[PDB]
Amino acid sequence: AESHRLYVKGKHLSYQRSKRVNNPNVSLIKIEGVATPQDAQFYLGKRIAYVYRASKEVRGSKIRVMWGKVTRTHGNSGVVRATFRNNLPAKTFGASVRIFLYPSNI
Amino acid sequence: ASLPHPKIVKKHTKKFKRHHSDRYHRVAENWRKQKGIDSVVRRRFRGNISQPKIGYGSNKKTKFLSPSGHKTFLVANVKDLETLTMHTKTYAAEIAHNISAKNRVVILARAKALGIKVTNPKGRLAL
Amino acid sequence: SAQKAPKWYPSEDVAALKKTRKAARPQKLRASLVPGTVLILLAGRFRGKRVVYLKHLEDNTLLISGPFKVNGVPLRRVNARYVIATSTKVSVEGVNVEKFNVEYFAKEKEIKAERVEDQKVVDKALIAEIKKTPLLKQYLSASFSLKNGDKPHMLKF
Amino acid sequence: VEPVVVIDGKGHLVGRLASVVAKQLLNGQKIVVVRAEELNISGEFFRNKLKYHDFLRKATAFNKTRGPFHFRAPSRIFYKALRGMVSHKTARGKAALERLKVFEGIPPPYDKKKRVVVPQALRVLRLKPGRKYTTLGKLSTSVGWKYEDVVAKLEAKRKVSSAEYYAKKRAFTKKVASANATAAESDVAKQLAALGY
RNA sequence: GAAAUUGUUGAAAGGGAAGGGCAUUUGAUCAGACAUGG
RNA sequence: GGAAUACUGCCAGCUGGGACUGAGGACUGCGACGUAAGUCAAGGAUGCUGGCAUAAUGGUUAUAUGCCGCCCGUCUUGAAA
RNA sequence: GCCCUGAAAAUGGAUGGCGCUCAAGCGUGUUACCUAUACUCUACCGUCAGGGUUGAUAUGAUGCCCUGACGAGUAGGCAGGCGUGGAGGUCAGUGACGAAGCCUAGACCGUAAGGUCGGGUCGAACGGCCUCUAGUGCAGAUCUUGGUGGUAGUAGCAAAUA
RNA sequence: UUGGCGGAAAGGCCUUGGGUGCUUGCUGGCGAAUUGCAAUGUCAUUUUGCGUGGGGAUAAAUCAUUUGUAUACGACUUAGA
Ligand SMILES: [Mg+2]
Ligand SMILES: [Mg+2]
Ligand SMILES: [Mg+2]
Ligand SMILES: [Mg+2]
Ligand SMILES: [Mg+2]
Ligand SMILES: [Mg+2]
Ligand SMILES: [Mg+2]
Ligand SMILES: [Mg+2]
Ligand SMILES: [Mg+2]
Ligand SMILES: [Mg+2]
Ligand SMILES: [Mg+2]
Ligand SMILES: [Mg+2]
Ligand SMILES: [Mg+2]
Ligand SMILES: [Mg+2]
Ligand SMILES: [Mg+2]
Ligand SMILES: [Mg+2]
Ligand SMILES: [Mg+2]
Ligand SMILES: [Mg+2]
Ligand SMILES: [Mg+2]
Ligand SMILES: [Mg+2]
Ligand SMILES: [Mg+2]
Ligand SMILES: [Mg+2]
Ligand SMILES: [Mg+2]
Ligand SMILES: [Mg+2]
Ligand SMILES: [Mg+2]
Ligand SMILES: [Mg+2]
Ligand SMILES: [Mg+2]
Ligand SMILES: [Mg+2]
Ligand SMILES: [Mg+2]
Ligand SMILES: [Mg+2]
Ligand SMILES: [Mg+2]
Ligand SMILES: [Mg+2]
Ligand SMILES: [Mg+2]
Ligand SMILES: [Mg+2]
Ligand SMILES: [Mg+2]
Ligand SMILES: [Mg+2]
Ligand SMILES: [Mg+2]
Ligand SMILES: [Mg+2]
Repeated sequence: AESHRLYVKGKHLSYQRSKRVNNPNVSLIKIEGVATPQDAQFYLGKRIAYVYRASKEVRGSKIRVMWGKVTRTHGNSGVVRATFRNNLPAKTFGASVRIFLYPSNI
Repeated sequence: ASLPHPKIVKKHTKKFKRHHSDRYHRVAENWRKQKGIDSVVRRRFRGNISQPKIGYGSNKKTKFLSPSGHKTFLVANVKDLETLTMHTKTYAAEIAHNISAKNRVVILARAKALGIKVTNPKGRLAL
Repeated sequence: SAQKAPKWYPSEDVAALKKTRKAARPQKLRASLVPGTVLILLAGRFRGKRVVYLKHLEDNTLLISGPFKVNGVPLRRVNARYVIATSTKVSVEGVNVEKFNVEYFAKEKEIKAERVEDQKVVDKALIAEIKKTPLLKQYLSASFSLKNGDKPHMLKF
Repeated sequence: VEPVVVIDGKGHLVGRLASVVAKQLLNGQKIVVVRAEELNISGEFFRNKLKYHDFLRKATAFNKTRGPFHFRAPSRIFYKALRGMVSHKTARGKAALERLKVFEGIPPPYDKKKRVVVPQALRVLRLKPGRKYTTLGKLSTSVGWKYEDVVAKLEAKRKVSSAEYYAKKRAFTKKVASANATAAESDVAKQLAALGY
């Protein structure tokens, strides 16, 4: 067990946006391994996490999480949309993100 | 200590600060509607201060309610206070700023007695 | 006065709620949750643990057993929605299981001797059935983790 | 999927390769491009020599110092095509561009690490046969680059080394095959076979 | 004993202005809650 | 000669996944299923379980990040000029 | 048809830029996908319209309640309100145990004009509600008076012998 | 630890000899719960200050003064135990 991971690796690409206006309220996620919308249907509803470090300890922890779920497909190539409880920081475009296998219907 | 009242929604919580009150000291922050002929604000170009309109008007059912649950009622003495007897789940008391330190112990007392809430105890409060 | 007293005041009589119409119908599980089915847990304390499904219970949960002597997981509650239902199955014919219900797990530390003894009872039968098939016993002790190049939306399990 | 992706930019088309790389960065994939001088550009050499000369003739009139900067090396030519496709004037832009390295020849840390190609930017794949094209390193000394021979020299030297490396490796994998054989046809073998392995 | 304007102390930001809008990270700050057998 | 299938359309045919919402607050209405007593998805959400205490969460503020935002006043067909 | 010639202007530059050559070019066709303050469904504010209802029955009848539709705006019209000096009336209103005033990236209320409160500072007066009244609200007028900046420790302080 | 090779930014690569832990190549004996049905979970590497125990090393630049190959002032160039 070098591997401990129960999630698929994601990147945070963008807020939903037109050429010149963005919607912070939706994030565009790129799920690793997913080429097409047909695939990306698998992950809809499944919970995402962005995990970051801080300085101030909270729950005895310097690590934090922003939670949300994959909600609908995006475009033709497996990009998918997502909302989080709060809204990702935009510094995080191109940051890693985590997509879990629950809620499951397998 | 208060009624039902639905989830108090606020719709638009920031102030509405007069245009260019951040530009010149002589321009107070207090709202004032732009009139000038070219004004980008009055004409509403994308990316400027939003202006007050009736659309932000709060829910008739949670309007005037402080986060607690009660409309606040200004109370300047005991008799003033005692209006609120029957209506204790509906209102709370705010003791008028100019009430003497010694009188505020009394109104705090009678309130206590009556189950009436006070929004600003800890008045001219010793210790 | 400091302010002219209100002319109204609403009624401080908290009203009753309308006769709601939401019956509570039973939850049919998905056709892949057959009791005795090996399950992958996906969350919580025993995430990644491979585990054998025993019984649907009345708070929608699933009775899980491990078995304890194979991978350390006890007779436990688990929600269907945090579980991958694998396509392997063990016979569950020799297993009692009818004593376990909600109230069994009820919050009424130390561990009851009942829990511990029940464990052994249920486990030894499952372990008995597991051993009839090679490498199943090991498979249960190994944890599940996705590897570089695993795409869940493709994998059979 | 990898921490760093190293691209042997040989036989690739400048702007297409540029394009994929600019996206790969903006999404946070570290990239190093190498052998930038064996980069291709569509259209015969003269045209691109001419095209470059246009680029050259552009300079701030009152102070050529602040003018557009005409970088002549292949790496830098290639880095131009890339920057053009990134919003480099923003923090997000800079951050992206900081995930990028471009080299002429393949310098020491990378010389012993695997490089990849980008098929949708491979000249041989994209360009129609017969259609004329341009070599970057040759475009560069044409318009001033000083190190075309120094790189070729260090490259021939790397190529000797890398091929004896490969000769030896190929000789080792031979061995493992002739080690394997014994078990290639074993009972476990057959069992794995039953599973696609 | 206001404002403009100024010294000091403390906090922060600053690759050719500053300032503003929607959104969130991070820090500071502030809350609304209360009554249940010992 | 007898079929299949495509294309198109219909079903008050059966079903899986995902998303947003839950306004109202006794009862009165139109139904549905029942041999019946009754039951219901029928004039707007309930049920079960869990989390939170110098805290979960929310407000303000500063800063950073993505996108966006020319100087108002004025006369003018036309003003950032 | 496409391509070439015909095709000459002044800072260095513009298919928006990069760059693109079986296109990322030109003609045509097939699908999928992105996205406005628009369209569809729902919550809330308001405006307008239609209706119910003080029948003996506690607290607004200019009210409560049910239903539908609608919402751009200069010049301009009307309406509902916020704030100021002074007046009649009334809370037997607040106050030297601290009025008013001032300060405060402290709190609450209102869509807003504004209101309210804590802490600080202060020192003799001052509110609310119904009404009355106007010398009643400022960013501008090369506006008035006063006060203050950047400019700037800068220009400069060099004729008449020392 | 024995040999070698690597100067494009080599700061890395192969190789010799044992030593030591692990070994899921195989066969056994134990452990795990109650963190209660998800929240909350492996700690990565930067700097920077302090602490110890060991090895180590024991200078200069500026002001001022001076030169005039220099100079509006700074700067430049000399010189001084
Ligand atoms: Mg989008
Ligand atoms: Mg105009
Ligand atoms: Mg085990
Ligand atoms: Mg090319
Ligand atoms: Mg831009
Ligand atoms: Mg004085
Ligand atoms: Mg409700
Ligand atoms: Mg709190
Ligand atoms: Mg700010
Ligand atoms: Mg702009
Ligand atoms: Mg700008
Ligand atoms: Mg004119
Ligand atoms: Mg104008
Ligand atoms: Mg000409
Ligand atoms: Mg020109
Ligand atoms: Mg044309
Ligand atoms: Mg075309
Ligand atoms: Mg076409
Ligand atoms: Mg809208
Ligand atoms: Mg209008
Ligand atoms: Mg008035
Ligand atoms: Mg008045
Ligand atoms: Mg007057
Ligand atoms: Mg009266
Ligand atoms: Mg006072
Ligand atoms: Mg006096
Ligand atoms: Mg009046
Ligand atoms: Mg006067
Ligand atoms: Mg006047
Ligand atoms: Mg003025
Ligand atoms: Mg002015
Ligand atoms: Mg004006
Ligand atoms: Mg002086
Ligand atoms: Mg001077
Ligand atoms: Mg003079
Ligand atoms: Mg390097
Ligand atoms: Mg979770
Ligand atoms: Mg000289």
